[PDB]
Amino acid sequence: GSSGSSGIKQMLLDWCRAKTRGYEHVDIQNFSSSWSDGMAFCALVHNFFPEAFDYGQLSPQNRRQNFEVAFSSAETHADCPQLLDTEDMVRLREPDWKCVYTYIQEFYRCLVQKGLVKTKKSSGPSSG
Repeated sequence: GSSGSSGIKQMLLDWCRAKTRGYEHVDIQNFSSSWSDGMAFCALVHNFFPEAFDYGQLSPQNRRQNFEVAFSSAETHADCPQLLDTEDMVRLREPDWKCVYTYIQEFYRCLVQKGLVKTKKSSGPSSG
């Protein structure tokens, strides 16, 4: 049927939910429009560091606040690099998945070191 045995693009989507489980007015299904509202990003973060910023405090109407806050809240103690362009994200009817995906992969790098995500070591062949 389809090619590619494994796919990071999958574990990424399935993961986000695991951390965004329960969150109201939220549902991660794809990096197409699921992150066009703004709340999405925030939620995912709030989960890790809720005290860092208030979730229910933000609003869905705010296209920037949701984004910015979501970004800053991280840089706080996660000092994560801001790749996405909130400014461009706003005007853009939908957040280019090609980009959103990058962030998720990036942040997942800071968390691991932060001590939030406990990844495993799968001893296998050399892929590099």
